[PDB]
Amino acid sequence: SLRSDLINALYDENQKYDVCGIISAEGKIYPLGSDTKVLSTIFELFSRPIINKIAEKHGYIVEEPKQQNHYPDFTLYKPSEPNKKIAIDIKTTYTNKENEKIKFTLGGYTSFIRNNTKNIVYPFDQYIAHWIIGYVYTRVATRKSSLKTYNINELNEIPKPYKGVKVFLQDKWVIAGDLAGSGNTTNIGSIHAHYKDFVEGKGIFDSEDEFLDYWRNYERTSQLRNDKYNNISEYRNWIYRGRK
Amino acid sequence: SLRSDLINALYDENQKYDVCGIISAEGKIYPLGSDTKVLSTIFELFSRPIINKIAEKHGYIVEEPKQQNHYPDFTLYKPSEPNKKIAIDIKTTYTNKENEKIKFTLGGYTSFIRNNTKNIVYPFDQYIAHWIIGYVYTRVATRKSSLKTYNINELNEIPKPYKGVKVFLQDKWVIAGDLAGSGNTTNIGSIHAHYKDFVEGKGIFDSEDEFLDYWRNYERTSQLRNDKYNNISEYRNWIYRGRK
Repeated sequence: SLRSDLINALYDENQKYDVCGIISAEGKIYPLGSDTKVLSTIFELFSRPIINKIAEKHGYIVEEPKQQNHYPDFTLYKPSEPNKKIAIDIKTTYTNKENEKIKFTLGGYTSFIRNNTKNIVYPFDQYIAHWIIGYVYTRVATRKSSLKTYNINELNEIPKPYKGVKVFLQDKWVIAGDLAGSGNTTNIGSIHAHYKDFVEGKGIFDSEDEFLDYWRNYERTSQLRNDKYNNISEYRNWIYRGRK
Repeated sequence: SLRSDLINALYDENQKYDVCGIISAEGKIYPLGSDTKVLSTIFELFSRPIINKIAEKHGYIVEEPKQQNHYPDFTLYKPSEPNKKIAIDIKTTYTNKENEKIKFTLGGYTSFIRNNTKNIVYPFDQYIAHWIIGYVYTRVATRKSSLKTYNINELNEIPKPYKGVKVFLQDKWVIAGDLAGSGNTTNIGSIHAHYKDFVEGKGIFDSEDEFLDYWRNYERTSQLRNDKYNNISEYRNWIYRGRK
């Protein structure tokens, strides 16, 4: 399937996203420097080509936004069947210590989840799947500035800002959580756990349906949140009480 | 001076470096693609050290947001006068044709500019200057996600995302426009001019104060309409009408 293939695509064998730095035309190697901003972009970069090969393999068409801040990262569809579209959003995170609990941001809960055509590539209803390709890496210190160039012969002498990279493929609704993320609170926070659970799929929600519901009724205001539910628990109650 | 050494160090270093890829510990080199997404992170990488070397040169302390969604990129200050700070943000854009109008985005008008202490590294009232380092690269064909791997002996074969890079250093207010940004839309867009006009500081605001007033009183419109002002003329008019 399109899924399995793509999964094998990022796993085991040969993938090793062991980047060192930026290479110049003269051949000078610039190190990455300490910063998430850089690292996630590189991951997105490694992704593109993988995604475009498993898709084409299965006759799909990959489509990337053009407009700013529009969901999702990659769109995949067969012209003949506009309603069976697929969505893929690349997510990146990092842990301080290797093996700690990771946590992501899954995008907003007040745009295309609430309004079919809001800030998304194609109407929400045309998508059947919403996958998440997550990248996890252990930060290696922060150091500082550079200006130090290296050569091909100093490859192994180059300082990497990260360690043990992991990736996974999962359904958006499966690893999503009940709390809005920090910074925005306009955006869905993921489950908070060990990488393994992502891959295992151990979630909070019962189905993609429960996911959407919780998220559509989530009161955007603190106290108002006290009104309905503040989490999967008070969400269940509210349910039992009459959706009021 | 600071401003001078700075732009001079930008001219010499941000001309020569013609980067073509990302190199790994295996010696593999993945192309870059002309995406503003990857080129801009690259431009910031390059900028870091030169900004530091020059500040240190003049006795300034350099600070970066510990938070990611914060302004500005770099905070410069002289301990001798801790209340006069300088803000430097790095901006990047591309051009499809040499000598053609370009444009940039300059951050949002809704946080610090409006409330002095939101999303900003230090209270807005402490900065005596907000500079903008602008980078313009000359865009080239977007073939395929040719993430084909190349080796060190094939650098000259590696397709570059771009051929050309100009840079300039200017005052924020001086290159600011009266409309919002592309997709972000909640962002201040710059004037829509020619590179030279950037360098020359040929904008539309009469002064820095006219610039804050315009941006502070700007109304959020899902669609223009506005019974206030949508541009410079309208705004100028509005002032003469009592700022109703």
